Amino acid sequence: VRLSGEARKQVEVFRQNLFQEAEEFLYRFLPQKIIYLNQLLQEDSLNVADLTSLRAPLDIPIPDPPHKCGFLPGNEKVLSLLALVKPEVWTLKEKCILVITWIQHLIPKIEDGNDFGVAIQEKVLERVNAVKTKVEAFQTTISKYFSERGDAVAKASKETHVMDYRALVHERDEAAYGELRAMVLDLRAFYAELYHIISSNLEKIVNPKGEEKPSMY
Amino acid sequence: FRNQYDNDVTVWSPQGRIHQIEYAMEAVKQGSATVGLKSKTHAVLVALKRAQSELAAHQKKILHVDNHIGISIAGLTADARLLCNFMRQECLDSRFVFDRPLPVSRLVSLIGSKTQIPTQRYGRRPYGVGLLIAGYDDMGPHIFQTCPSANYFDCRAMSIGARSQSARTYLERHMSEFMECNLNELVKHGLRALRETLPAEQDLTTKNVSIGIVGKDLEFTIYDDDDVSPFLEGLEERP
Amino acid sequence: SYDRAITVFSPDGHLFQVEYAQEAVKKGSTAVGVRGRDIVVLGVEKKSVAKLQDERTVRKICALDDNVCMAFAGLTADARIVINRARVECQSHRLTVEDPVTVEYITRYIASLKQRYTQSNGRRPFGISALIVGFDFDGTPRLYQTDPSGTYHAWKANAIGRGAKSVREFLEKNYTDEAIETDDLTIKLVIKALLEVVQSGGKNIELAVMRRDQSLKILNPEEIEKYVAEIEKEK
Amino acid sequence: RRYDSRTTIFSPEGRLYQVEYAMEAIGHAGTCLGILANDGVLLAAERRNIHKLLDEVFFSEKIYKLNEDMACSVAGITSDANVLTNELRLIAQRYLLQYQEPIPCEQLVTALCDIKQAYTQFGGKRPFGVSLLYIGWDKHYGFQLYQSDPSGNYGGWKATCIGNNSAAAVSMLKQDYKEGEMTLKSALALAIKVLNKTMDVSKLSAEKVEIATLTRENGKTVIRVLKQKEVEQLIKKHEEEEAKAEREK
Amino acid sequence: MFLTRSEYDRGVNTFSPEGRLFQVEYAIEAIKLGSTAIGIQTSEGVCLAVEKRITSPLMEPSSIEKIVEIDAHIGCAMSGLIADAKTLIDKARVETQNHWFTYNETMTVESVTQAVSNLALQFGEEDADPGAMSRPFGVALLFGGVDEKGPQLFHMDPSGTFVQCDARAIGSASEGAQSSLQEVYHKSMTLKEAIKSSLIILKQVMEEKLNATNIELATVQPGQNFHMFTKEELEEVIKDI
Amino acid sequence: AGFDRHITIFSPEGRLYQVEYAFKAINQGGLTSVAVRGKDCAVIVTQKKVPDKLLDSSTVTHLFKITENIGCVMTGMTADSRSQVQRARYEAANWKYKYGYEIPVDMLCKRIADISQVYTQNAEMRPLGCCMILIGIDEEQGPQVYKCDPAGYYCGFKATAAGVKQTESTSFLEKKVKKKFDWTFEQTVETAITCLSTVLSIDFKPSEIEVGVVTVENPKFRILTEAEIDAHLVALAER
Amino acid sequence: TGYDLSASTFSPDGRVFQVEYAMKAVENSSTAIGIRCKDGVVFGVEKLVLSKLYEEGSNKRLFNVDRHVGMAVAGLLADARSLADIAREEASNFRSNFGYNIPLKHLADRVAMYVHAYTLYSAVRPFGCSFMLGSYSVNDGAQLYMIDPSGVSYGYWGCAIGKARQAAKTEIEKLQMKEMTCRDIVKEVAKIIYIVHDEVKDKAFELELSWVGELTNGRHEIVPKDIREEAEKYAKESLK
Amino acid sequence: RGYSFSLTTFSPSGKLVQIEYALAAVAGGAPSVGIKAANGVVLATEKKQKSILYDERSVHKVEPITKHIGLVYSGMGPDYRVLVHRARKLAQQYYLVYQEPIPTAQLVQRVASVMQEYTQSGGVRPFGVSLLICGWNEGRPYLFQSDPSGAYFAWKATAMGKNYVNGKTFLEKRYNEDLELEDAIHTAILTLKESFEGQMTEDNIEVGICNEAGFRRLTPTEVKDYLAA
Repeated sequence: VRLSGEARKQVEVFRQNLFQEAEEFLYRFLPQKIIYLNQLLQEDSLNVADLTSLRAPLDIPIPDPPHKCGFLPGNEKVLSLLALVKPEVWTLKEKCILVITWIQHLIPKIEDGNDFGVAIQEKVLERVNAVKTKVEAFQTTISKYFSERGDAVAKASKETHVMDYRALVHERDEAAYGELRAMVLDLRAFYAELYHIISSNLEKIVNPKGEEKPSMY
Repeated sequence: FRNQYDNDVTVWSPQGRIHQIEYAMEAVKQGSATVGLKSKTHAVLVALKRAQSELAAHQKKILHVDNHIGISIAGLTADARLLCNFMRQECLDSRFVFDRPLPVSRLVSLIGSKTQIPTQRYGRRPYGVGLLIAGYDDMGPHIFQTCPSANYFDCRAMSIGARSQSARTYLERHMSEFMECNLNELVKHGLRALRETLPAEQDLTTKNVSIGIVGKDLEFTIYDDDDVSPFLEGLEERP
Repeated sequence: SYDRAITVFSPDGHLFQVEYAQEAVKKGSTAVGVRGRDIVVLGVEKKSVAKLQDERTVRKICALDDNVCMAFAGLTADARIVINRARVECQSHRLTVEDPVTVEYITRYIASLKQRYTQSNGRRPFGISALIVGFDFDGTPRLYQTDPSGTYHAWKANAIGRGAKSVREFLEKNYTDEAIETDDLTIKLVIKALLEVVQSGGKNIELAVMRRDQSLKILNPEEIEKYVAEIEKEK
Repeated sequence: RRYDSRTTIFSPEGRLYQVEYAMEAIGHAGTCLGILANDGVLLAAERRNIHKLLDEVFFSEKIYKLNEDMACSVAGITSDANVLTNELRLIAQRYLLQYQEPIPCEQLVTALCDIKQAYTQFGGKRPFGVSLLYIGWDKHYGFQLYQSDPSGNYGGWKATCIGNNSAAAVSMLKQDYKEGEMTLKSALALAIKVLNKTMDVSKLSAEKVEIATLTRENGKTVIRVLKQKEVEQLIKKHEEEEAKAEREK
Repeated sequence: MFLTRSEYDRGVNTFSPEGRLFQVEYAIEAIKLGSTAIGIQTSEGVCLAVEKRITSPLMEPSSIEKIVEIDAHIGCAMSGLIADAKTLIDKARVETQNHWFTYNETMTVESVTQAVSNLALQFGEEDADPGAMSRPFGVALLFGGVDEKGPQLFHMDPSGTFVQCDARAIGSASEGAQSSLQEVYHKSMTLKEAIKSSLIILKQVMEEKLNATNIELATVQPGQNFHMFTKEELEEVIKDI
Repeated sequence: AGFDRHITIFSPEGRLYQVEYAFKAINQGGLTSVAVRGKDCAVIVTQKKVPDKLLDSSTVTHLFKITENIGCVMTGMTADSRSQVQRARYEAANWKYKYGYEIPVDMLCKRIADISQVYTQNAEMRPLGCCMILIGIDEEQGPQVYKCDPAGYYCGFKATAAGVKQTESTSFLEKKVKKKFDWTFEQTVETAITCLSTVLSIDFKPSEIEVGVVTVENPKFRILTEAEIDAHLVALAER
Repeated sequence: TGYDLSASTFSPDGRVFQVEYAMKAVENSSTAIGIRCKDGVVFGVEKLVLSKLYEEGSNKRLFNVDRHVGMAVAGLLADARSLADIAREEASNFRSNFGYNIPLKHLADRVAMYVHAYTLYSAVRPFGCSFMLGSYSVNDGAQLYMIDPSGVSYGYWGCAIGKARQAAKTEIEKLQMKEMTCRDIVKEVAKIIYIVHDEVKDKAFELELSWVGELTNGRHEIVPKDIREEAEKYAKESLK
Repeated sequence: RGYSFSLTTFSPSGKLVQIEYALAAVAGGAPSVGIKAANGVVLATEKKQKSILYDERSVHKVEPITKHIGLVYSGMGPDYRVLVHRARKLAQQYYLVYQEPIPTAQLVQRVASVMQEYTQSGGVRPFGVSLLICGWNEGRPYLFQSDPSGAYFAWKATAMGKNYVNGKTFLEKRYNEDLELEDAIHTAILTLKESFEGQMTEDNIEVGICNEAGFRRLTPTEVKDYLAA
């Protein structure tokens, strides 16, 4: 199609920015994030052993057998750990988007054969899309935690006589802590798996069809 | 699905149909149309030639096997050339051995055998070309058609190729008069018949028509672009 | 789909198995050829000694006849077969026409053999590309290249095998009438070109020369050491 | 999808996977070893068949004599091995009939390797799933050791091992082998050492190995198989030496 | 809505539904990969031209031979697989010399084209000979020569069909080059005009700027034999344009 | 699976399922044949079923004469049966030509069976879906009964059956040999007919069965007439 | 199920289905019948006229495979013509070697074995033709044989092949051919063919008849047109 | 996968799996036992018959190739006979060429070469049978096995067929090199006695012996006498 010089410049600018950003990300940002998440899971807060340390008071007046509930705070430990985790999961989703776009722009013209390189590109795309779905699952469950805990404490205050709702609130907090530590572990693992697969197959990823043939034609 | 039973000629279908042979019979429909008709004293072949481009010459659709036999092809030119070589060698062998022109019926029988052998065996494809064979022998004028299936017929008139049903119906409704016609009347009838097959925009020309005539006194002759003008001029117009 | 048989064409008319054999050639060790005014030099990299292996058994450069030699990049066994067949054809041509083979004749024969193996299924293409060098009767230097497909082309200078793209870019830059002026300059050019893609200089290159009316000479490792030293010093 | 079938299709990236799969087969085979020395060349192999009810009727299960001046040891499929050895003997005797001189070692290896390449290239037949070592003396190049693979590619080695734990054998030989300093006795000791290292059995049985040596005596090559007493003495000497090296520490 | 099953294209000797025999059609598609070649037939002669498509400067330009001599009277220009082109050129040459041997005369361009076409037809494998390539010949040839009928230009394709053509273009830009041929060509044009027009069209289609190196040009005239324009003659004409 | 559908390939259990399917092909015919040996005679009986009245009853037969003193009964595909019969006749005549004496029944069975082996080992052809049972008199060994099967097994027998009711028939015959007293010619024929009639439940009439016999007194194989068959049948019913 | 793809294969239940699929081929064909009587054998074919353009006396399904025998075919006409060439070759070879006209039973056996060769091998398909053979010799008598695509061969007092086989067979069954003579049998053959012909599905047919017998001095020949017209008029009259 | 069906295709990990399947076909075959005594070698196998109707004299599982060689099989009966005819023919060719009885080692080499010849071509299947080839040459006994693969081995004693592993263990427990054949036949029938799943009788087994005299199939009366113990 006819392209203006400005149009060609804009497209080439996007292309070069994407290529250089992908190189910078995988070579520099990924190792940094791997060690950062590693030390973070090594942090003592993520390695809490006695879960009753995590459970926080719910000041619901227990009903005496025959007045009102004060402000019920969120679990400070869990919300602080969430404040740590949320930047990481959103960052990983952003970087996986970047990798997807980089590989897709590297996909060559459709052709009948020599499709092994594009097959490699498709396989690594399958993997990066898989981790993308996984991090989206992380992103929705973090909101599910807040909504579920709020509903639970509302139920406990409404029906004081039921203690199972109180046990449920504590259980939601504990399950949330377990999910969060598994989450940071998975985030580090996803960064590392991206690095490994891309580094291993970079030659076919960047140059799928390969070097020019002797041209029998 | 039934994608199976279509792969090779050697596979019968669950309803007793060899689909590759039928797919070969589709090949004749692809080619430009041809018409053949006979009188008591003559046999005629007429063809519609096609050109790849304006600059390119029109293809050869009528081929002479012998003085007493000639053919016109619809379908693959490769198979046409091969079968024509086989027929020419058979006629030459008959003239060398017996010093008589080969009977046209016997020649089409030989063509049928040679064509049949591919259909039954794995390997070579069916000959995906349909030929109209026209010749004069002691018995009289004859016209035959051969399908990509080795079956062959004897015809008062016949048309093969794309859009040939129109020519066939014209021939059938006008057939009775053909037998007593002059050669000019007969070639004119055949020309109108192939004119039925053409698109409405297209019309017969000196270029795209070839005519092949054989008779008791006339050896097989292909009247080319310049020579078809006597026969074409008589025709009036499209209806 | 269309890459499993040599005979079948693809949509858009690509025969892909021959392309795969041409790709197989790229795996092989590098080889380089250059035409000097009075010399043709053929240089090939050496993979590694392995310290328990005898170097004499492995030789990429070979002499088809007194006036023709080849080097190959690709499947070693296939190269051995092709070399033997070309040698017997050389002696048979001398037998038939009482004259020595021309370089274009022998490269035509080798190409025809490779073509014969491509055309028919039930046989795989020879996974080799070759660099044939010789001096014709007039004495002009000749360099030809062949590939699994069966096309042959004369080259002023060329490379085959791994790193062929890089070294040929270097050679497109470096090559000129000035460099071909001296035989030592031709040898130094090919040595520098192989140095462009090789782990170490003297140890990992095996080089040979053909002069106007002399047999093939594989340069001694000491001579190659002297030439790389001269090349190294000038930088 | 699948570019590994029919041995005649170059896969993308240009690899013949049938021959590679055949090369995989030799790794399962019993380890065979060959060492080159100044005075002689030896072949040593591990008799993988250690079933109690087997008879040692033959000259050797693994070692074969191809000619007066050379021998071979085989690792891979035994049937293809038998075929290849028969072809080798016929090739050598054909050369002797034509030229009335013994077949050169490299020429015989090259001929069989040409056969093995041919089986790769043409469609119907499988590649020979065999790798075998050749040892011989020729007037042109003296004592020589050669290795071949299913691909039809051969090379000359001072010392090499094929079969199971070949990498460990080669690693041990690399450090131990002294270029230009070996004698047949030292090479035999090295062979016992590397075989003991590679073979899973803690003690080399002296019925679980077969050793053969090729030497030139009185202007005629002699290919001899060390008898059970000789190899028993060798393993006893190696055990004593290794224990004394252990005892010092 | 996409139906891409094909499942019949693979393997010659298979008539697909509608009886199209797609391997040959794919072979006819194959010549579009080749360099563009162009032929013009005139009363003064027939000219042939082709773009060499030099990959690298180091490659010798003379070695690329996309126009060749079957005999003095006939020359050929080819686009498509160089190897099977060489095969068909060899067949043409041996058939011309066999005709000279047997009948002491020179073949017509139509007869030579038919001779090579018969070889091209053998992909069908009707013959039992082993030495015939199963695949169709992935090349198109342009046969130009002066015969008893004067200058003649014949086109040959992978199918083995052949036709006379006043002007034809084969190769990658045959589509569009043929339209340019159709507009420019008139039967009366002299060979000088034909050479200039063919080089104009080749300049249009060729990606690289036209130069004496990257084209090959030839002409066979009634008085002359097959002739290739040298570097100097090519320089003169490409300057004249 | 795919381990079937080609005779060459072995199953992972090494069974060659295709030949086992050829064994089923015998039972697909719906006919049974029985052979029982005697002290001085051997007999073969088999069902004769005429699907249409129009069929000439004389032409339809499963009893064939390989040579003057050997007779066979074929069970399975009619065409494969006739082909194997022709091959057996050729083998017998060729044996006589080469070696100067009539082929033994065992050697004829061995030749036919090893041919069936070459069929079950080579790829392109299929095992003939038929079973043969040969009866003859050998001077040294007396009467003989032998059977070929599609696999190449050719074992000799005291008595046997083939077809759909083979298991029932061999169960019946096994009891009769176990209570062995003797078999004269009449008792041999009666045992065969009773076995076939009992397993089928037919209660035959003379047209429904065809019997062939060999005897040391008259070594030539003969196919008994309907009258002789009815004579034997009436004797069975009377007692 | 890949069992039906090839004739080398067997079904798991012991059936070679390609042969049955080929047997289904003949049922596509228009009917043909042959009846044997004391004097000789009469053949008849319902040759459908596909187009007015086609010449009469074309697409003949009645062939003369030797002077004393004739052949009537149903199924693929190409395969049938080829089988007729094979039968003619067999008859000529028999005459050349053994010095006399081939017995019909032997000829049927040889062509049947040739047919049966094809069911075995994978490379080549079964024939798509079922054909009847008939001859009269003073020694052998009147003989009628039918060969299926399998290579099964049998002798029939009356026989039918093609689309309307079953109806034709019952009509033939109620005939008592054994006592009758050929000049009546031609009329009854015409009657049966006219009965089984379906006017709605099949536009028109031209009855094609032949016989062999003593009346010919043992030569198969096409019916004289007067006798054809008489039989056809009788068939139209009886049809009502 | 595709490796399973093809015979000229090395599977990944380098296995010719169709041959392994042929060996599985051998394993299903009836038990056969071979024991090499000092003065002889005994070959034994079960000849279990489906019914009394079978005539035992008609066919034999133990066959002589030559005067001094005989063999027994476990696997496919037809394949056994193809190769027994070929073995007899090879031995006679040796006698024509050299005018000496063929050595047992040479015969097993040749028949194994035949068996290997069959495996290479795709159009054919391997022989689904293995053999125990026994002989007496140069005043020495011999026992050999030849598998479908085309390989051969020399066994002091071994078993093939059903329960061959258990039979081999029983043999190595019971085997002594000093055994005379009078004892070795007893050991062989015991080795088979492990695996019949029926009451063995003179008919149900077939056994043969080789010695300085040559190979012979000892009669039903002889095997009855030996079975009496």
